[PDB]
Amino acid sequence: GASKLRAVLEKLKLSRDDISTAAGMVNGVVDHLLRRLKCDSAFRGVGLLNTGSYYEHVKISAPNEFDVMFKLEVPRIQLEEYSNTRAYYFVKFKPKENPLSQFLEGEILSASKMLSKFRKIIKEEINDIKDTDVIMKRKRGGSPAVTLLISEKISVDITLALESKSSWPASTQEGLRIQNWLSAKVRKQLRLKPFYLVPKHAKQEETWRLSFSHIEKEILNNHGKSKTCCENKEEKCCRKDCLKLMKYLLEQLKERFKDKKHLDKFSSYHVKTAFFHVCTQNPQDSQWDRKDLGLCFDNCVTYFLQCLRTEKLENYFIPEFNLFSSNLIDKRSKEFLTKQIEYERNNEFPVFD
DNA sequence: AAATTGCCGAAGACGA
DNA sequence: TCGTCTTCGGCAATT
Ligand SMILES: [Zn+2]
Repeated sequence: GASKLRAVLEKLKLSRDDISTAAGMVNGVVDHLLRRLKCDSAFRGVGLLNTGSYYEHVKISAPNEFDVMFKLEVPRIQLEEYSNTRAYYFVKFKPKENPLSQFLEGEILSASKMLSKFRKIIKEEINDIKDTDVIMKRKRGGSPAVTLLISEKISVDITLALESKSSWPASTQEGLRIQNWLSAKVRKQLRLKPFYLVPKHAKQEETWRLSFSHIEKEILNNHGKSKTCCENKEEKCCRKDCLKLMKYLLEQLKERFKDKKHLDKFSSYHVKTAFFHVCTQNPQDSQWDRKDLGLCFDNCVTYFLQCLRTEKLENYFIPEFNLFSSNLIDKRSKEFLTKQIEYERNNEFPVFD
């Protein structure tokens, strides 16, 4: 119900004072790390790309989780697709002229060699600061590479990335289906921007996975079919509101069933990816009228349920990369989430209060 | 030679 | 329903 849902969105609004505090802590530590990394021959060309919910303005409840990408401008990359996985590649170069040659294993760029020096440099620099601790972010395949905890309150996931300015790989050719929503001219402009490669095992070599975090952020902050969508109060859509509610639904279910582990692998990236597909299905701003919040939220819920039931959630940029494949998420986990979402919807989402 | 810096203003919280 | 205030993405000017 649009009124229950509005009340939920109000309780989810971030406090401006907390934003100021958290951003001050995060920026101070991040600036410290970039300064250090720029002094190193290997990470000379590093730069900051802020990613994810906080910088997309769909962070809910508290600004206590930040995603950060340290991207390296590298000479022209030559990619070799790993197996036929569409998203995972070996990185080669087209060595005297490049500072990453210390990480070559033959012609192949070693993600783990690069990750190891990156983590070592950050871990040493984090001891040089106070109220900040490193954790080597589990496996994660390598991305994020490290997780910082600042004064036991704010988490910073740091991802190492390579920036390529070459044309996007062929597996993206049919992705980013925004032509009838954001326009063909905007799709052409986005695909002229760089793409990123982050260190990531495929189910286990020296592979990198394609990343488009910067495009996802650009779409979210310029998200209407109308150029003026959300710029003035009389043209406010409920797109970001629906994404926030989807994220809260998943977060609340993962907390509710934290002792059962079925929901551990579902992520905000899944919810955001599904949301972009609903945007492609509903391209007009009038299909996201603020008066229709309950209806629009239900489109998001329904599409997400169809993804779970069919075990199919395409990466928005790489359509043959299935985020919900059996290899990645057990059927029983998808089944359990379906059951709980259907229950919640049938009972006016008790998990929201 | 090329990485750093300061400024702009849109986005979004918030109080009258 | 407004003005106000703070943060962040981009880049010319700076160094
Ligand atoms: Zn809008």
